[PDB]
Amino acid sequence: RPTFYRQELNKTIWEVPERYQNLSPVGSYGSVCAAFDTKTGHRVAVKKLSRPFQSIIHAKRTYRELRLLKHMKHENVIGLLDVFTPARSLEEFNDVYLVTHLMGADLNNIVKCQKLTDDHVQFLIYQILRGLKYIHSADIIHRDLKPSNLAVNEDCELKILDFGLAHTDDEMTGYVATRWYRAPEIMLNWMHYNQTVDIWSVGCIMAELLTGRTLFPGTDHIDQLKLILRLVGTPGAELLKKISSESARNYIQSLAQMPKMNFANVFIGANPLAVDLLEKMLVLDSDKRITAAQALAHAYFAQYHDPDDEPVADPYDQSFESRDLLIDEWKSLTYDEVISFVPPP
Ligand SMILES: CCCC(=O)Nc1nnn(CC)n1
Ligand SMILES: [Cl-]
Ligand SMILES: [Cl-]
Ligand SMILES: [Cl-]
Ligand SMILES: [Cl-]
Ligand SMILES: [Cl-]
Ligand SMILES: [Cl-]
Ligand SMILES: [Mg+2]
Repeated sequence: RPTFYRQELNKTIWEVPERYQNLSPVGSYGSVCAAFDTKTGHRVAVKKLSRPFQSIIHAKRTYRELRLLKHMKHENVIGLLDVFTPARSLEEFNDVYLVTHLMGADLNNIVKCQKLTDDHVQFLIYQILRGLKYIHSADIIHRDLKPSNLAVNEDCELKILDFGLAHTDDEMTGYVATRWYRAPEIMLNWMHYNQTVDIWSVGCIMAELLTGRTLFPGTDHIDQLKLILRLVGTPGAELLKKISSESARNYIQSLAQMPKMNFANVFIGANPLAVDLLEKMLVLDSDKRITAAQALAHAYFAQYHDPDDEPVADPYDQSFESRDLLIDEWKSLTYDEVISFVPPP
């Protein structure tokens, strides 16, 4: 066990191992400090979880987040550098700290402040799909892909972060970026969703890098649905059968029918191979969207695709999600995962 030291920063007590130095508050879910990790030489983000065990729902969310971060080992996905508690026993266990690489710019800063060549768009979208092939191979769904959740450095290298741990109703209301990248079947709860919702988000992101503009900036759920159906067309009877709510099906049939638009006249001047890929991502029926593994072999990525360097993930057991436990049982499972952590090479 390392030696810990205590300090009060911005009305918060931080008790951390000696290896972490020069702590400086950055953000505030949890509270975050930047620090220098003397063991590895990296600048890191240290997150102290807020009330991780106050309720059954919060205790299970803490466990879910720690299990997810411990599993992710891929160049294009955020991973876990360390996790610790100052507790010496389960009986005194109360606080959890997570340590990751400190991130700087996100894709928003690049998308709004940079002139992207088509070569930049190829490389950035390739890396998102390479990380998604890995995530999806473990039967994990990200659920919240958007420019603010994508870290990018000066060399145009990209990491996916901030997995959806199950956002609220006020958060998705009105003219807000938290909803502009969501697939229509999850935005309006049309059906049980799956990993195909992430490919819809990649299409919205790719379109925005090509044009510099948000693809579907709706002022509310219904305005956003109208923008989507104007581009991709209103649904046929085949997809209508797959929507469970009769009211939702009735609402769809209240709208005048519209054909899918010509994407070369929407994305004027774009690489014809980029136009072709967008048509294969932005498909209303989620059964028919291209998958991440299939998209990596598309000719748009010919310069970067390497089928011997696009790895899949170890199996991930999520049976805990259907389990009913008490607060102290979720807390004990979390404690076991903290003490069993083994750092990366
Ligand atoms: C913080 C540690 C995250 C991690 O393990 N990243 C990583 N990148 N590629 N691999 C295996 C090839 N593993
Ligand atoms: Cl230490
Ligand atoms: Cl990482
Ligand atoms: Cl503690
Ligand atoms: Cl965003
Ligand atoms: Cl009509
Ligand atoms: Cl597992
Ligand atoms: Mg985020």
